[PDB]
Amino acid sequence: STGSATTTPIDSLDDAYITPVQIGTPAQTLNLDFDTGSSDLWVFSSETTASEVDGQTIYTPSKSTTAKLLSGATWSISYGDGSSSSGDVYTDTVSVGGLTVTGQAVESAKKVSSSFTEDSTIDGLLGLAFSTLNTVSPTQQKTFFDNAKASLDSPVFTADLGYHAPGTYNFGFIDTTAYTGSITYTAVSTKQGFWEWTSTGYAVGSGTFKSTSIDGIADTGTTLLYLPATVVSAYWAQVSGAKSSSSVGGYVFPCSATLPSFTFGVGSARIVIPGDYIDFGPISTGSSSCFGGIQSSAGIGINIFGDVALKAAFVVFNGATTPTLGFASK
Ligand SMILES: C[C@@H](C(=O)O)N(C)C(=O)OCc1ccccc1
Ligand code: NA
Repeated sequence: STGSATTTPIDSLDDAYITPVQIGTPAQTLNLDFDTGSSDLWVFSSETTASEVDGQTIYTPSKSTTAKLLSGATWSISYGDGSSSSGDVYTDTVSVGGLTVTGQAVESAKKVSSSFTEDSTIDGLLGLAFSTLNTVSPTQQKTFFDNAKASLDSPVFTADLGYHAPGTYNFGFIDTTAYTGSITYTAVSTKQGFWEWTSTGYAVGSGTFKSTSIDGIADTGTTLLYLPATVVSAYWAQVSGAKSSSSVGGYVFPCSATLPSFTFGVGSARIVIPGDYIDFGPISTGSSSCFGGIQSSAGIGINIFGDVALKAAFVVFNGATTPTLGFASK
């Protein structure tokens, strides 16, 4: 089997991407944030505290003929940005882009933090990291990908995120029309439960490539590119008037600037992030200070190849017995 679903930016900045997901019988379609940096599939629901719901579509298990309470199971998750959610668990039928899993754990939120409530466009998360990170207790649950894997034509999924445009998540096949040149594959460590890999270095604009190992995660659920302070300083030093602000919490720069590209290494290959991808617009409405898309990973404890980096590539998440990542230009 295979599946193929379109993923759409939630706003004009590509702050996140949403993908429609069918849950239950008859189908209830929710727009979920596919997150390769976490391992829970959780939704706004009929159980979510009413004051914490503001415009999201909810899953109502009592209206699904295939929903079953997973008796005694609870979940609670905290993300890198400080946001959180928790609740109880149902099993139900879940379909993505025509690929169906029966018996998927659907984590129903009883509580969500303010950042979720305030984002009316995201109805929940679908985690695509390794199932070792799933938070369900006392019986840990599998991700949608892990439950689908054995049925897929090939044990893979691909992320093809758009810049200010829709893109695609495919399951079970690699669309050879969706990228240019060849795919370069690189080793993955599952020791922390992430799609963790080592980039071979970077370049700023038309500058020389610096060969250096950068260990980080491929995380579709993180907006920006978080790299070591040395690398980030070298990037922003090429933009006149750019500076790290604490008041803002990151590098800002003149909205009048033209940003340089940023290149990262995948083995001997190179992925180029155009400068425009690094512009996250005014810090506040009407400001002439703009927020940068490359930021320091200092204090976060890991480097994160978030959407800024991933959207410049066709990315293959290879869940074979020894997982790997692949990257192609597009
Ligand atoms: C041969 C290798 C390399 O860069 O040395 N290469 C081109 C390559 O794609 O390696 C992919 C891979 C990594 C880990 C386990 C299996 C496969
Ligand atoms: Na922000």
